[PDB]
Amino acid sequence: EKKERLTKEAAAVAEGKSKQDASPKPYAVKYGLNHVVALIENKKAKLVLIANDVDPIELVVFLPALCKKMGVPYAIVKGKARLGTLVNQKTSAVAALTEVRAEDEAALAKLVSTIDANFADKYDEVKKHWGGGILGNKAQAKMDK
Amino acid sequence: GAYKYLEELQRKKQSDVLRFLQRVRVWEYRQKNVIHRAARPTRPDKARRLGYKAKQGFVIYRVRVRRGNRKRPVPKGATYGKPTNQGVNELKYQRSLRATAEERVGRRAANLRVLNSYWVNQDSTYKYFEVILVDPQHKAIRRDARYNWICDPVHKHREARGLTATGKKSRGINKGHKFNNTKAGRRKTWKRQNTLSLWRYRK
Amino acid sequence: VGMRYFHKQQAHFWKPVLNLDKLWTLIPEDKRDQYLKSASKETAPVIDTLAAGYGKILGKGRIPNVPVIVKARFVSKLAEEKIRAAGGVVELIA
Amino acid sequence: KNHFRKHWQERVKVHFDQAGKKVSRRNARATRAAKIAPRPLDLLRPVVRAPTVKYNRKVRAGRGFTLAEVKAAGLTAAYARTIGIAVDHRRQNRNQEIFDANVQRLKEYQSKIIVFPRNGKAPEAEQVLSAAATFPIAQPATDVEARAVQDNGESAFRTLRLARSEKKFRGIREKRAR
Amino acid sequence: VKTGIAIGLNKGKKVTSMTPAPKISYKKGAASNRTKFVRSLVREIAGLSPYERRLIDLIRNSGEKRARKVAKKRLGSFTRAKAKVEEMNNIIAASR
RNA sequence: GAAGACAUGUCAGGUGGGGAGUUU
RNA sequence: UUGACAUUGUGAAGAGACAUGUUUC
RNA sequence: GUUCUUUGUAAAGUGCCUUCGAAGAGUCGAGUUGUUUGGGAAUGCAGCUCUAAGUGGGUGGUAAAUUCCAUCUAAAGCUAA
RNA sequence: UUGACCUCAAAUCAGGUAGGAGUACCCGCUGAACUUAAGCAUAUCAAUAAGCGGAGGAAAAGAAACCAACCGGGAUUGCCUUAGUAACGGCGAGUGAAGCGGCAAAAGCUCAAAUUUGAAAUCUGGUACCUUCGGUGCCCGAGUUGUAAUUUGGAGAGGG
Repeated sequence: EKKERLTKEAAAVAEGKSKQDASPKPYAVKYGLNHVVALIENKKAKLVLIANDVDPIELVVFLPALCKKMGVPYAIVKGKARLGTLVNQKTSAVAALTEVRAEDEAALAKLVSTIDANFADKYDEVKKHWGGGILGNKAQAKMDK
Repeated sequence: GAYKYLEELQRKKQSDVLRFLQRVRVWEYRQKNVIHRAARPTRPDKARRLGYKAKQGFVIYRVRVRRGNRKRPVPKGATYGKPTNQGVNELKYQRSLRATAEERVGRRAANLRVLNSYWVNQDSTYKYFEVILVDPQHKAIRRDARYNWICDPVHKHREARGLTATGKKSRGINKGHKFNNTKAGRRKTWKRQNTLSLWRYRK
Repeated sequence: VGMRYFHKQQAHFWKPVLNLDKLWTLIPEDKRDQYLKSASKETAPVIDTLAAGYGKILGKGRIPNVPVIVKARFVSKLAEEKIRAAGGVVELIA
Repeated sequence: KNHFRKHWQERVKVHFDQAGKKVSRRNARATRAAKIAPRPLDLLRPVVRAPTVKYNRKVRAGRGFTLAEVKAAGLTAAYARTIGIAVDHRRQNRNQEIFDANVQRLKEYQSKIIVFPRNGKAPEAEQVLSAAATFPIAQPATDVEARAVQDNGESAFRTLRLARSEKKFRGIREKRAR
Repeated sequence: VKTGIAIGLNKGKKVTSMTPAPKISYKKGAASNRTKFVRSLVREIAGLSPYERRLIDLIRNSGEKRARKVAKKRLGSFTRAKAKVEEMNNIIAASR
C-alpha cells in the first residue's frame, strides 16, 4: 500500500499542484517501545498494551508503573507475537493507540473503562503481596499427609 | 524512551526485583555450556551504548569464566628459586577475568572481532560476561562507514592485544602523572628510558 | 637528613640573583655612555631586570651617582638603599 | 654514580643517521611542499604567554586560536581550519591584551592571504614555504628605555617584607579576631 | 585582582581578566527534569536495598552518628556516607 | 533415590625437613 | 586442619527490639 | 585545461528572543591481600568483600576533620605525520 | 484442527571467514637464576633471560575525569634539556622519571543518550539487465528488544 500511496502523492504534487496535504490524515497503532514510552509522559496515547512473555522482563517492568503514574490506560496482553501480527511485525512487545476515528470512540471508551477496572484498580493492591507459593505434586502430596 | 529506565534499574542490583532475576539467570546459565551464543542481548541499554547495533553483522556471545587467584603452573608449588618467589597461592593473575573471557570468546569466535563486553552475572565459583562481536565479512559492516574501520587487519584480535576497554584498563593506558610507568607502554617506556643515546658529536 | 620534598619541581625556586656590579651592564653599550653622561631624573634609563632573567637584585658593588629606574621582582635591603642613594627608584613587577 | 649494572649494551643506540635523517626530513618537506604547493605548508598559530613564571616573561606560540578569538576575527572555526588558521577549543581567553594581539594577527593573516575561487581559473600562486616567517612572534615591549624618576619613599623592600609577613599570620589573625 | 607584586595573597601581574564564557562540560553534574523523574520512578519501583533498610533502621533506633559510621564502613567514602544518610532521612520523612 | 541452606572463591590462626633458599 | 566473608533460599514456637510492616538468635 | 550535465529549485553557515541541555554502574570509590613503580602514611595493575550521586564525580605528589579555590568530565570508539 | 512467536538442532545447503609460517620492531600474559651487597634472605640482577597469545611497514598512543597555581598551558609520539635531581633503598650495594623550556610533525573528530510517527524513510541476500572493486526494477529475509537523518559537551536541540 505504501508504494501506491507514494505514487499517488507524487502525482498529485507534481501534476496536481497540491501541497502534500491531499492524502488523508492516517490512523494507526503506535508500537515502537521507545516510541511508545516517549508518547507516554506526554499523555497523548489513549491505550497501551503490554506483552507478558518478554524474556528480558526489565524492558517492560517499569512500563505499568510509569503508565499508572501518568494515569494512562495500560493493559497486559498475553503473547508478544499477537501484537506483532496486529502490526505486521514478528514481535513488538507493545501496542498503543494515539488517534482514533469518532466512530470507534464509544467502543474505545468502553474498553478503556473495562481495562481500568481490570488493571489500574488492582495496581494499588497487587504491589503488596508475593506470588510463587507453589510446590510440586509429589511434595504437596507428601506434606499434606 | 526506556533507555534511562533500563540503565537506572540495572544499577539497583541489590533490589528484590533484580535479585530474583539474577538468581534465576545464574542458574539458567549454569545449566548451559561454558561458552554459548546469546540470541539477543539481555541488556539492550548496556550493549547499545557500547556500539552494538540491531542489524546483521553483530553477534552476542555468553561465556562463563572461573574466578579467584591463579595457581602457578609448577609441580607442588616449588618455584626453585629465592624464598620471595616461592609464593604460589597469592598470585593474583594481573589480567582481569573480563579480558580472559573476551580472549576465550574471540578464540572460539576467531572470525569475529571482539568489540566490547559487559558484566551480566556473577557466581561464587564462576563469573558471567556478555561480549559484543562484529563480523567484518558481512557487506553491511564493510559498507557502513561507522563500522568498516574494524575491517582493517590492524584490528585483528583486538582482545588479544589488550586494545579493548577492559584490556586498556588492565594496561593502565591513561593520561596524567599517575600513569607515567604506563602512559605510553610499560615495556616501550622501560626500553626508551634505559636506552643509552650517543650522537655523532658526543655531548 | 632534612625535611623531604615530594615532587620538588624546580620552577618554584627560579630566583637568579643579579649583583649591582653587573646591573649597569644590562643597558646596551650604544647608549650606556650617553646615559652615564646624561644622568638626570628627567630621562633616567629603565632597566627591566625581569627581561634579562634576573629575579632578585643584590648589592655587591657601588653603582655611580646616576638615577636609574630598576624594575625587579625582589630586592635586598642594601640594594634598594644604594639605588636610592644613587638617585634611582626600585620598582616592583610580577 | 653510573647506571651500567644492566645489559645496557643491548640497548645502545648511535645516531649515525643524523645526516641521513636530516636529508630525509628536507626531502620530505620538499615533497609535501610539492603536494602542498598552493599553501604555505603550515597553519598560522596564535600568540601565547607561558606558565611557570621562570618562562612566563617570554611570549610563545600556541596550538591554535580560541573559538572566541576566531569569532571576533570575523570568521568561523570550520572556515578558519580550511583557510589555514589553527583553532584550539581547549584554550580559554582571560587576557584582553593577548586576545587583542591574536585578533590583530588573524586580521593581518586574512588580509595577507589570497583565496582562489573554487571554480578554477586560479592565477599563479608563488607560495611561501613558511607562514610563521611572514608573521614572526614579537615580544611586547615591557617598558620604554627611559622615564622620568618619581618616588614616594615607600621602601619597596619594606613593602615586600610586609607582604610576606601578612600572608603568614592571616589565618591566625582571623582566628584571633573571634 | 592581583596586587601586582611577586608575593602576597594575590601575587601576580595585573591583567584585564576577560572572564571567558562558561564551559558546558561543567554542566554535566546539573540534573535534568527527565532524569529526575526516571530516577524517582526507578527508586519507587525498586524500593530500598537491604543495606539501605538497615541504615534507616539504625537511624530510627540509635541516631544518625551510628548510622553515619555504618554508612562509612559500607560505602567507604565518608563524604558519600553523609549524602547517603541524608537521602535515607529524607525517605524516612517521606513516610509521614 | 539419599542429602540439603550443611558439604562445596578470598583472607586470617594452627601443623607441615613432604619440598625449596641460606648459615654453621 | 579451623574461623570469617558471598553460594545461604522458604517455613512455627520462645526470646526480645521497633513501626503502624522490619531485625535477632 | 578540455569536453557531457545542471547538479537543486535539495544540503550547509551565520544574527537575536525563548524553553531545554539527556553525556556511559558490579562502574568510581573504600577495606584487605599479591605484584609493581623513585612514588615516600601506600604510583600503577590484579584476587576477595562492600558498593555509591548527580550544580555530582576525578585531580590538585603527607594521613585525618572542617570551608573555599584552579582544571577536566572516566566507566564508548576511529584517526596519517 | 490449522497458522504464527521464542529457543534449540540437522544440512557434502548458497555466499564466507579462522588455524599455520615468519616473528629484528611492536601489543599483552607468564617469568627465573648467575651475579652484586667481598657471607645473605629485604634489595640488585629485573619488572630482564626462556615460554605463551596477537597484526602491520611500522606497531602502540592519540584528541585530557592532563599539566599547572601561572600575565596560564592545550591530540599523541620522538630528540636536547630538566637530570643523574626529587624520591626510593639492611638509606648499601644501587635505582630513579614528570611537569615548564627549545626542536622534529601537525587533523580532526564520532556512538549511546531526542517520537520522523503525516508514513523503517534503513540494510543483507536471490533474480533480469547494465556502462561491473558497482548501479537499476522486482522478490524473500534482518529489523520497532530500534535499521534511516541530526546532535557528542568545543557544544547541541524543540519553537519564534
